[PDB]
Amino acid sequence: IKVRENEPFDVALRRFKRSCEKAGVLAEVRRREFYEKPTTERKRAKASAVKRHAKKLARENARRT
Amino acid sequence: RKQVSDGVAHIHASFNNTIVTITDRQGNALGWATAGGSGFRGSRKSTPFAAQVAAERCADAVKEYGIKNLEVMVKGPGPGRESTIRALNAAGFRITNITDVTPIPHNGCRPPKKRR
Amino acid sequence: PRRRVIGQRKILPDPKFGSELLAKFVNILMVDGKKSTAESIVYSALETLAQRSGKSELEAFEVALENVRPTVEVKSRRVGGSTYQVPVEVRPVRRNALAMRWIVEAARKRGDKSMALRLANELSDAAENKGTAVKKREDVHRMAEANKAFA
RNA sequence: UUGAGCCUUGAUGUGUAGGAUAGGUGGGAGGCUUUGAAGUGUGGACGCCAGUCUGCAUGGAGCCGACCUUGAAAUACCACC
RNA sequence: GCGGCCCCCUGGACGAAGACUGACGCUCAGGUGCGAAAGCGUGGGGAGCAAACAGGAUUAGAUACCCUGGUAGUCCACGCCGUAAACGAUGUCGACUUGGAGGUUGUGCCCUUGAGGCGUGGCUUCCGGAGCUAACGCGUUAAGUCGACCGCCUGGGGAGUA
RNA sequence: CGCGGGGUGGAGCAGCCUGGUAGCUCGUCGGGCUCAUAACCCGAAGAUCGUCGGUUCAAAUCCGGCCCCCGCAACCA
RNA sequence: CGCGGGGUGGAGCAGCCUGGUAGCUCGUCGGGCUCAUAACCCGAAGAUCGUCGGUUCAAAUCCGGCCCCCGCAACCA
RNA sequence: ACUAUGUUCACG
Ligand SMILES: [Mg+2]
Ligand SMILES: [Mg+2]
Ligand SMILES: [Mg+2]
Ligand SMILES: [Mg+2]
Ligand SMILES: [Mg+2]
Ligand SMILES: [Mg+2]
Ligand SMILES: [Mg+2]
Ligand SMILES: [Mg+2]
Ligand SMILES: [Mg+2]
Ligand SMILES: [Mg+2]
Ligand SMILES: [Mg+2]
Ligand SMILES: [Mg+2]
Ligand SMILES: [Mg+2]
Ligand SMILES: [Mg+2]
Ligand SMILES: [Mg+2]
Ligand SMILES: [Mg+2]
Ligand SMILES: [Mg+2]
Ligand SMILES: [Mg+2]
Ligand SMILES: [Mg+2]
Ligand SMILES: [Mg+2]
Ligand SMILES: [Mg+2]
Ligand SMILES: [Mg+2]
Ligand SMILES: [Mg+2]
Ligand SMILES: [Mg+2]
Ligand SMILES: [Mg+2]
Ligand SMILES: [Mg+2]
Ligand SMILES: [Mg+2]
Ligand SMILES: [Mg+2]
Ligand SMILES: [Mg+2]
Ligand SMILES: [Mg+2]
Ligand SMILES: [Mg+2]
Ligand SMILES: [Mg+2]
Ligand SMILES: [Mg+2]
Ligand SMILES: [Mg+2]
Ligand SMILES: [Mg+2]
Ligand SMILES: [Mg+2]
Ligand SMILES: [Mg+2]
Ligand SMILES: [Mg+2]
Ligand SMILES: [Mg+2]
Ligand SMILES: [Mg+2]
Ligand SMILES: [Mg+2]
Ligand SMILES: [Mg+2]
Ligand SMILES: [Mg+2]
Ligand SMILES: [Mg+2]
Ligand SMILES: [Mg+2]
Ligand SMILES: [Mg+2]
Ligand SMILES: [Mg+2]
Ligand SMILES: [Mg+2]
Ligand SMILES: [Mg+2]
Ligand SMILES: [Mg+2]
Ligand SMILES: [Mg+2]
Ligand SMILES: [Mg+2]
Ligand SMILES: [Mg+2]
Ligand SMILES: [Mg+2]
Ligand SMILES: [Mg+2]
Ligand SMILES: [Mg+2]
Ligand SMILES: [Mg+2]
Ligand SMILES: [Mg+2]
Ligand SMILES: [Mg+2]
Ligand SMILES: [Mg+2]
Ligand SMILES: [Mg+2]
Ligand SMILES: [Mg+2]
Ligand SMILES: [Mg+2]
Ligand SMILES: [Mg+2]
Ligand SMILES: [Mg+2]
Ligand SMILES: [Mg+2]
Ligand SMILES: [Mg+2]
Ligand SMILES: [Mg+2]
Ligand SMILES: [Mg+2]
Ligand SMILES: [Mg+2]
Ligand SMILES: [Mg+2]
Ligand SMILES: [Mg+2]
Ligand SMILES: [Mg+2]
Ligand SMILES: [Mg+2]
Ligand SMILES: [Mg+2]
Ligand SMILES: [Mg+2]
Ligand SMILES: [Mg+2]
Ligand SMILES: [Mg+2]
Ligand SMILES: [Mg+2]
Repeated sequence: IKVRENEPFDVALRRFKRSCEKAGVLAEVRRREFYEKPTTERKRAKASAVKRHAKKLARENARRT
Repeated sequence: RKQVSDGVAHIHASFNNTIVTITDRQGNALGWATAGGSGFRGSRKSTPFAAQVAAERCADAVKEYGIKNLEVMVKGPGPGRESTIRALNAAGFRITNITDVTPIPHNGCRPPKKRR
Repeated sequence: PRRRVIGQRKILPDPKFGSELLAKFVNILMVDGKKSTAESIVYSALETLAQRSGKSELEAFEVALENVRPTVEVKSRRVGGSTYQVPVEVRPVRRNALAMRWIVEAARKRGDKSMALRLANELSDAAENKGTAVKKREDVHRMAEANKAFA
């Protein structure tokens, strides 16, 4: 997070923040995530992942492209 | 009168506002400006430009103190901050460093109820 | 047109002042397809303008049209859900054409006597920016300048 | 401590005429200058940013009052506010 | 149902190769025990959140949704409650019947000869064969093929009510 | 019977105790929008003010009778 | 009873003690906006100082009254 | 952002 960028540079470049926290503090601990709903919305994000990964193996179809 | 060399610019960038407040080394507040105080009321108050103008309005009204360089301590998420820091250069300061003070509770208080 | 990118038709030069800028101005002024009546008025207006201003006709019409020209105009898009004021940089073809409308639209009102008199007086006021057409550009800027928060 | 009253002293005070970031009024025409000057290097006090004010010195002993613009004349000396 | 880190006492699980006991087992009507959340009693505690409640918007109305407040509750000690879409909507135990890709925790054999490999056990996620199924689907963790015992079902409303 | 207060378009209220030209929120009526109805937008009409009377230049508004309506009193023995 | 302050477009405010330039927020109509409504934003329509009097180069401004103006402590016929 | 309703039996 503590980003100096030497001296001649300035132009923000603080992906250190954006690829670390932000989403964790904000869109998660902003409003009430009802204990059960994570167990639901994770397991569907998790089921959607292997759905794509299993399909990616069988994605090599005829195509003709 | 005083004439401080360096300072710190705390930016409380919420969803609805962006409060810019310039302080000294020991956190002694020297002057401030907001998106709502700049004009920009309602929908306009939550934009990157209405943050920029607030930091420009905070850049002046701290000239009696005569700050050459300052650090940045952004807070909250908001539309501002990735825009407000641009304004502090364009106004006339040197950014020594950029940091966060974004309050991350290690699962502490129950957050408010989810809305629909 | 939804995906039909086709250009526009070519126009023609006006015999006595063979160019293009004022050829379009005749067309925007014209009512009921009467280009004979309209083109006589524009010559009558620009001759009376050149007498008073002490310039030619093209440069007299230019130092007038630029003073009523919009730099930015206001649209409003709903991207996400809500409706808010989005200013945009006007295109160079429409830029001077949108000005020519505001001169003529102002000259419909302001009932002096003749049309040739009214356009001459409107373009005369445009040269010293104190007419109705400059006020319509002035208001258009005030929207873009005030509603600059929205990109 | 930081207020208010109060004397010494020192500035301060740009409708417009306009060489003047001049409040009203006045003793009345030489002050001052070698009781080491005009112009300025530089920085301070002030600043409605028009242009005041001045530490010290390379410099070296001049600068200038009625005149012309004002409802008013010059902090050149000096009295009272 | 159970997530900061540390000690105190403590139940089980799995593996390794033995030694021992010698059918001591499997189910279980009545019965007992545990049993989320919300409740209930008594004594604390109370930041945040928040039923009820109040005000402001919304609306034709708004006892709602949105906004600002905000008490029981939510937390702890000791009892009571005994229910949930308490759900793999799939009773418990055992045997048997092609596979593949992972994860996770074991344990043995060679070179640890370099984040190796090669085997044999538990638990587990996904896709599929035969077979089954009304179909959807299930598919060695069966809803396949059989056995033991239990619970339950018999049109919808009335009613899981009197 | 006694003393306050009322009676105003179709509804509920102002304007009434200081006499000069009657509003508000609904509904009714006309036109829009909609496939149509509601909602919504846009115009419009609609009360001589309980009645019989007096005062006045003129009374919904002042004063008197009568006709209803509503409250309070109707007590000591 | 007083001594005091206070007095502006329709209205709330300052500005009024150191005379030369009456601002500022809601009521105001036209825009831009959008398939539209709300908002939001831009500019327009109104007081020469409640009002009358002295002086002085210039007076809401300095000074006296009023209508009056509210505050007060005092007023025990 | 909010945004209600569509009388009865029939025709297939
Ligand atoms: Mg769960
Ligand atoms: Mg909230
Ligand atoms: Mg843990
Ligand atoms: Mg703990
Ligand atoms: Mg143990
Ligand atoms: Mg064990
Ligand atoms: Mg044995
Ligand atoms: Mg034996
Ligand atoms: Mg034996
Ligand atoms: Mg039984
Ligand atoms: Mg039983
Ligand atoms: Mg129990
Ligand atoms: Mg509980
Ligand atoms: Mg309790
Ligand atoms: Mg009780
Ligand atoms: Mg008890
Ligand atoms: Mg207690
Ligand atoms: Mg309690
Ligand atoms: Mg308590
Ligand atoms: Mg509490
Ligand atoms: Mg307590
Ligand atoms: Mg709360
Ligand atoms: Mg709430
Ligand atoms: Mg309650
Ligand atoms: Mg309520
Ligand atoms: Mg509705
Ligand atoms: Mg209503
Ligand atoms: Mg309401
Ligand atoms: Mg309610
Ligand atoms: Mg409510
Ligand atoms: Mg209770
Ligand atoms: Mg505990
Ligand atoms: Mg407890
Ligand atoms: Mg029990
Ligand atoms: Mg049950
Ligand atoms: Mg469960
Ligand atoms: Mg589950
Ligand atoms: Mg399971
Ligand atoms: Mg069940
Ligand atoms: Mg079971
Ligand atoms: Mg069992
Ligand atoms: Mg059992
Ligand atoms: Mg089995
Ligand atoms: Mg196998
Ligand atoms: Mg396998
Ligand atoms: Mg494996
Ligand atoms: Mg496996
Ligand atoms: Mg291997
Ligand atoms: Mg195994
Ligand atoms: Mg599985
Ligand atoms: Mg199965
Ligand atoms: Mg499955
Ligand atoms: Mg399968
Ligand atoms: Mg197997
Ligand atoms: Mg197999
Ligand atoms: Mg398996
Ligand atoms: Mg096997
Ligand atoms: Mg097995
Ligand atoms: Mg099995
Ligand atoms: Mg297995
Ligand atoms: Mg079976
Ligand atoms: Mg079956
Ligand atoms: Mg049975
Ligand atoms: Mg039975
Ligand atoms: Mg039955
Ligand atoms: Mg039963
Ligand atoms: Mg029940
Ligand atoms: Mg029962
Ligand atoms: Mg009525
Ligand atoms: Mg009237
Ligand atoms: Mg109506
Ligand atoms: Mg009418
Ligand atoms: Mg009639
Ligand atoms: Mg009379
Ligand atoms: Mg009379
Ligand atoms: Mg009348
Ligand atoms: Mg009247
Ligand atoms: Mg008395
Ligand atoms: Mg209905």
